[PDB]
Amino acid sequence: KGEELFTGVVPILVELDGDVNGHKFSVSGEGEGDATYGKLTLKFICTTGKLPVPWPTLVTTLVQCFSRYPDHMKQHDFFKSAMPEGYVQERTIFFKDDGNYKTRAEVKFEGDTLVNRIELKGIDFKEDGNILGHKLEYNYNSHNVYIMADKQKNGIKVNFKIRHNIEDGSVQLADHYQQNTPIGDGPVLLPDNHYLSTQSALSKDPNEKRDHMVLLEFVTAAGIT
Amino acid sequence: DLGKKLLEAARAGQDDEVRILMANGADVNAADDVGVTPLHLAAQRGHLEIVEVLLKYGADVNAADLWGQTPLHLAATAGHLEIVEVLLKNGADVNARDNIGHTPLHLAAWAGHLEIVEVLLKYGADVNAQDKFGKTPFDLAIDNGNEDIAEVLQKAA
Repeated sequence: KGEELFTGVVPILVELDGDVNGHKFSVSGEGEGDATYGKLTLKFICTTGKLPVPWPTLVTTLVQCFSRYPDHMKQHDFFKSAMPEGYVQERTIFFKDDGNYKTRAEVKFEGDTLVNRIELKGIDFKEDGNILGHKLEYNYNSHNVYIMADKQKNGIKVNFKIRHNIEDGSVQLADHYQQNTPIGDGPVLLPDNHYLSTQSALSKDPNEKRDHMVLLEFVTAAGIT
Repeated sequence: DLGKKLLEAARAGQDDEVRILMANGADVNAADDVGVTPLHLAAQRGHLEIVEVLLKYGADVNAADLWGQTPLHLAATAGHLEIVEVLLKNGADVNARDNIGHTPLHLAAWAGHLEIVEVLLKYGADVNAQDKFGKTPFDLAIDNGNEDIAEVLQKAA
């Protein structure tokens, strides 16, 4: 029944309060999602000036309930089944040879709007490194997001590695550990092992003067026959 | 004032209200802060009569939002066959690329709309076009198990 809420275009708002190596900042996001096509059309602005980290590093943190689950896989859609009460999303993110992010968020309907409210805490970053040094190219790769059931917590465990392009041709890995748990006490669909396939494109609004990110992204579930 | 009403009428599918607004001087090429036009919204939601009215008043058929999407991208995605035809007859760029490098043929083949794939091909859709992640419409057809579409694309190269 939670899946019924995603039959069409849903408006989306994202709010993030971030702290990285002392530098505090906030990002606000606006746009739409349509799970029929696994599609997100969003725009993000830093509402506290210059963003202290590169935009690509915040993507994963800034709504997997909008992933396209094909017909023969809808049994395995935890994110939608947790709706509208929602779910808690928690991550630890380890940047190879560098600092780490930890994040907690709630994803739920506030009205007819699906909202993602985020707290991010970053520690142990090099000031001359790829992150705080801003040596990441402004784009994004495609990834495989691996999902497991977690009956213990009545939720899911999810794992993956983000590949960040570095301006000198090398790559910076970001190792993602995450778990999701229902906020409501209703039942939820616990899935067999599978993954999400992700595609994103980063771009710039020509008429936007604030530090910002335009994000188009497509996600589909897979790995079950 | 007028532009905002037109976007809303077009989104809601209110053909009669759209005709009045145009007659009362509304900007046919009005655009919100993310670059979306009334023709975008009509085309996306399948409102044929509104699409035809907007085009008659000189709507930019190839207008692109911030995500690089044109009305043709959206109609081909949603499976609105007649609107896709109208857009192409009215000069729509058949091989326009959104910010992921999707062409209308990519989206139609992905979303499973066979008849639209055939219209796009009929109007010269580039079968060998690659999106930002190297995927061809054929690649997207097999990824999503649309074998009929994968076949027609195969015999079109």
